[PDB]
Amino acid sequence: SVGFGLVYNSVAEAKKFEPTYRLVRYGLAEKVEKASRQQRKQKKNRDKKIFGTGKRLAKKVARRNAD
Amino acid sequence: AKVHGSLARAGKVKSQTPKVEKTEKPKKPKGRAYKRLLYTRRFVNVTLVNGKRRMNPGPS
Amino acid sequence: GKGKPRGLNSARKLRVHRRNNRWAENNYKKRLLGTAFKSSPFGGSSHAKGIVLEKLGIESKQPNSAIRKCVRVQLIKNGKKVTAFVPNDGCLNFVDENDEVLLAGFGRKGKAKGDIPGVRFKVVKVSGVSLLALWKEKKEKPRS
Amino acid sequence: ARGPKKHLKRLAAPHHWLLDKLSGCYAPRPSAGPHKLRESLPLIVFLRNRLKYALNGREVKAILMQRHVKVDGKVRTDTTYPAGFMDVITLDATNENFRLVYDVKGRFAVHRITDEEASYKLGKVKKVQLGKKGVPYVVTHDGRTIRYPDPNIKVNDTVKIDLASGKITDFIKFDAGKLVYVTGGRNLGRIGTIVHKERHDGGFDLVHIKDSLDNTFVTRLNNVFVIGEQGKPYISLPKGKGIKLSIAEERDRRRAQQGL
Amino acid sequence: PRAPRTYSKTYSTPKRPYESSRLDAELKLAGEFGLKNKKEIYRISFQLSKIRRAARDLLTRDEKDPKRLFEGNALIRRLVRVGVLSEDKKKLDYVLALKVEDFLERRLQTQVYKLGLAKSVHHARVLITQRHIAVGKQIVNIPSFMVRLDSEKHIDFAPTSPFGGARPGRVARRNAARKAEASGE
RNA sequence: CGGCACCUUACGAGAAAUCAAAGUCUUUGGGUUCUGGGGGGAGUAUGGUCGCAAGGCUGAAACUUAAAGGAAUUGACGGAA
RNA sequence: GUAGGAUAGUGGCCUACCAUGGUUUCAACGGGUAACGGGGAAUAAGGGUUCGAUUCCGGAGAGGGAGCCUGAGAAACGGCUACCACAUCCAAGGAAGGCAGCAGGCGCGCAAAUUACCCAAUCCUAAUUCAGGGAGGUAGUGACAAUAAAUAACGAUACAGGGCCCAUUCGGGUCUUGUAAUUGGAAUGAGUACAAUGUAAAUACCUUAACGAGGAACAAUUGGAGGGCAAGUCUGGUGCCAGCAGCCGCGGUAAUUCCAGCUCCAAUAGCGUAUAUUAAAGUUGUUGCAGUUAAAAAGCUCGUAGUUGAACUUUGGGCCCGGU
Ligand SMILES: [Mg+2]
Ligand SMILES: [Mg+2]
Ligand SMILES: [Mg+2]
Ligand SMILES: [Mg+2]
Ligand SMILES: [Mg+2]
Ligand SMILES: [Mg+2]
Ligand SMILES: [Mg+2]
Ligand SMILES: [Mg+2]
Ligand SMILES: [Mg+2]
Ligand SMILES: [Mg+2]
Ligand SMILES: [Mg+2]
Ligand SMILES: [Mg+2]
Ligand SMILES: [Mg+2]
Ligand SMILES: [Mg+2]
Ligand SMILES: [Mg+2]
Ligand SMILES: [Mg+2]
Ligand SMILES: [Mg+2]
Ligand SMILES: [Mg+2]
Ligand SMILES: [Mg+2]
Ligand SMILES: [Mg+2]
Ligand SMILES: [Mg+2]
Ligand SMILES: [Mg+2]
Ligand SMILES: [Mg+2]
Ligand SMILES: [Mg+2]
Ligand SMILES: [Mg+2]
Ligand SMILES: [Mg+2]
Ligand SMILES: [Mg+2]
Ligand SMILES: [Mg+2]
Ligand SMILES: [Mg+2]
Ligand SMILES: [Mg+2]
Ligand SMILES: [Mg+2]
Ligand SMILES: [Mg+2]
Ligand SMILES: [Mg+2]
Ligand SMILES: [Mg+2]
Ligand SMILES: [Mg+2]
Ligand SMILES: [Mg+2]
Ligand SMILES: [Mg+2]
Ligand SMILES: [Mg+2]
Ligand SMILES: [Mg+2]
Ligand SMILES: [Mg+2]
Repeated sequence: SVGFGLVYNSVAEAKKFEPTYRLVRYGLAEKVEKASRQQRKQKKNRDKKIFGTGKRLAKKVARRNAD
Repeated sequence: AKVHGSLARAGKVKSQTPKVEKTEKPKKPKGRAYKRLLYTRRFVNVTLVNGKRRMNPGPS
Repeated sequence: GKGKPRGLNSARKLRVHRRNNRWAENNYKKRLLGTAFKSSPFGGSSHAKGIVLEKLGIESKQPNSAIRKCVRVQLIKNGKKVTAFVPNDGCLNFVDENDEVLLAGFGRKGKAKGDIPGVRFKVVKVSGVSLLALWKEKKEKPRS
Repeated sequence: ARGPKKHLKRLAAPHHWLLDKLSGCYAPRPSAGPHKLRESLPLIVFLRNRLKYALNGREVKAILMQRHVKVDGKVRTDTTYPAGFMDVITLDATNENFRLVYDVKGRFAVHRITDEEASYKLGKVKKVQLGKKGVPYVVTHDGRTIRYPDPNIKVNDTVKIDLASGKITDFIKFDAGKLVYVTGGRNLGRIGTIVHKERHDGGFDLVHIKDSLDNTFVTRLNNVFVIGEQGKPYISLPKGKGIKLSIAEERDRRRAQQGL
Repeated sequence: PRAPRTYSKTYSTPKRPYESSRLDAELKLAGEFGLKNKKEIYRISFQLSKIRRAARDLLTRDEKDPKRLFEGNALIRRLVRVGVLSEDKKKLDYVLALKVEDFLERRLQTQVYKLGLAKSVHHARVLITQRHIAVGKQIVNIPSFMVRLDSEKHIDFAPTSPFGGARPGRVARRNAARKAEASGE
């Protein structure tokens, strides 16, 4: 079997320079649990429709839909 | 060029052909072994040396 | 001097002379007039689906003596009426009146083949289930 | 259309970068900089592909943002910075200096120089002109404006730039009998001496160059870079010295070197 | 939008499909060298056509032309190296006179039978494709491997895959297990 | 010398009949113009142009078809000898 | 042409005043294009013929036109404005739109795949190592095309004649290709999988533990068997019918051609059909056709463009250097 190998000078210098997927492979990093690609982009495009924080918008929508 | 001839005889000979079933035979070998079989029947033992070669001789 | 001009500066006369005499070929004349698109029912194409209008039985040409069992097919993409030969034993029992057939050409780039007068296409599929496969036993024709 | 282009397709890259046809649809488009796009070598192509110091472009970025590489004494953290001809690349870790000179096949070679030679570079004079407030300036082949040059410096001369204070230490005229580094065309990378320069007023002055093996070749003056006198170059030449052995003599070298 | 992958067709169907002389001449080759198709003869004829035209246009050059002396020597060296051409007759007039059986002789399926080791070309075929005979230490299961005359001395059974010294196979292991349980414990 | 031709031969040419050109052509190039591209449809339709008109010049296509044709041989037939 | 205006700038680009020019049988102008141009592609004696929407370069366009804003860069359309076509929501007041991006639907048709996973690679953008990328990659569908090449291999036993000392007359360790839906033990991957590798994560490959071939049913097909053109005058059926047949032709009672069965042939994980094109086609002919009669010398002459056009002008000698 033929491959490639890296031996870093320290574990900290390995965690600095090594890809996160391959740290997850070796157990040096926990896998980040995000949403999937589609829900991330859908959330972004939903949040594009709000100007500002949306506190005023939420209060107005709540008050007006209360009546 | 008459176009309205009788169409009622269509499928006559295939319909009235007596259906005989395929017989059950051992499979021929496939691929390289079939070329081995052809080489044996054509260039090793030639029992049909009638002039040059007869490949499918009917019973005379 | 064997006809044609030969001189080094006589390339225009040779080129235009070949361009003029090039039209007497069948294929160049047909391809540059574009008669496959103007005429010749399948508009430059190989196959065409149509709808059967009526089953015909064509008298075969002399000296042959048979009924040729064709169909009259109106093409979907043109509306042109053609006659298409249903090309095996039986197989006219397989088509219908008023269903959809796929037609191909018939071997001779136009030029009605054999003893069939005026038929230059043939039925490859009926209802999309392929007359050869229907004829052997391989497929069953759909009811709709 | 419609604006400047920002992508370089792989197969539209310069051929001397030696990028593989597969493994991606795009090539690293060099940034704007001292050297033209098709006559430069980006730092990602130098580090990842030539030196093999990085496996990815992500690692080339990780190398450069630690301010390791420096081109001509300045750091140049861009991934696709156009390091072209004569450029001195110092990697302070690994303690080595490279000079981007062509090999004789027309490709930028990995050529390690010393720290003394890394303290200067050479520059072909592109124009000598008078700037504002009547101050003479000279423009080299890598975009350097150098004020108050020697008045004997003309176009097609070669100046020696000191890379720390970017001044002219000395210069080499364009005369018959001086070394040439051919920097363009199918004779690219070849080194020889000028036989003579053929004038052609109106366009494209030609130079007849003869190398050490007495093989003369004609090259346009855009591609001629003077590097020193007859012999004794001002730079260190790469391995091969710009000789252009034919392919029969090349396979003779290979069979005479691999048989031991 | 990557570079399109280059691909080539490595055989050529003959111009006349039904010639008794050619069909007998091809069945003799397919029964002598143990071939599967006639495509395995058309591939070799395609290689011969390419080699022979690459020599035929070099021979139109002057002698001691640089391209002739480079490419003809390379073509001769490659054919001599694979053993199609012998150690004498190193000439472009001698690579024109090559035949189809000179290339069929150098296959791994031909060479495994020729080096003892197989007792038939068809047994050589089924030994090669069943992960026996290795060419170096490398198991080769391609019958058209076309040995390059330095690997002739190292054609042998694999270090795995028995007849070369390994676990005794599948049907022998199962048949020995049934023989071991049928006697008792 | 120039002309209308003719007779013999086949060097040669040609599918042959025959040809001193229809030769000097697979050993293919002296110069040049025009024309033909299987048979019909068709010298038709239409357009242009010329004519007082008749028509002339130019001039298709769809479609159809496995031959049409050329030279010669043997026979048969002739209200041919 | 002169001058101005305009432009980022040249310029009839536009304006004002003058002049009457400019292109064309060396094909202008107009018409068609089922024309985006090129690198290139198919076929390859040579010359050619045909294709190039399509992975790279350049152009053009975002439903059709037009106009503009911002900006270095746009006459931008995942920017705006108007008109035209189309079309969505509505509480009828209004409001919103542009898949020739990716995936997908309808329609059209002979004709073309997933509303998948991810930025790990290639690169690009941004204040930027960090974010984003339907660009791109990965997988799914996929017989477009291309590469390699399973479907069996080896004996023993009954029988071959190719044979030995004149086997006289078969023996002998005969020599074993075929032949026993006999007979035996080996061989292995298609498949199924522990695992590891793979990978961004998986799938596949590659590597492998245990399984996994005897009718090795773990069963190769597609076209054919008159000629062209490889291969039957075998058998049953039909009887100018049915049908075959590219062409010639076959069929009217023994059909080598139809429908079948048996056998045989050709290519083979491929083979057949249709359409186009190339070679064949020296049947487009420059190479390289033909014109007496096969198609074809203008009825004849003059003549412009075009094509073509007699011979002649420093030859010869001698000496020296000088690369293979
Ligand atoms: Mg663009
Ligand atoms: Mg860049
Ligand atoms: Mg194994
Ligand atoms: Mg006289
Ligand atoms: Mg005609
Ligand atoms: Mg006329
Ligand atoms: Mg008229
Ligand atoms: Mg006549
Ligand atoms: Mg006649
Ligand atoms: Mg002005
Ligand atoms: Mg002006
Ligand atoms: Mg004006
Ligand atoms: Mg178009
Ligand atoms: Mg040819
Ligand atoms: Mg094009
Ligand atoms: Mg194109
Ligand atoms: Mg189009
Ligand atoms: Mg483009
Ligand atoms: Mg645009
Ligand atoms: Mg649209
Ligand atoms: Mg629009
Ligand atoms: Mg901006
Ligand atoms: Mg727009
Ligand atoms: Mg859009
Ligand atoms: Mg856009
Ligand atoms: Mg789409
Ligand atoms: Mg398709
Ligand atoms: Mg800042
Ligand atoms: Mg990111
Ligand atoms: Mg994409
Ligand atoms: Mg293939
Ligand atoms: Mg199978
Ligand atoms: Mg039959
Ligand atoms: Mg035959
Ligand atoms: Mg019969
Ligand atoms: Mg002809
Ligand atoms: Mg005639
Ligand atoms: Mg006359
Ligand atoms: Mg004249
Ligand atoms: Mg002259």
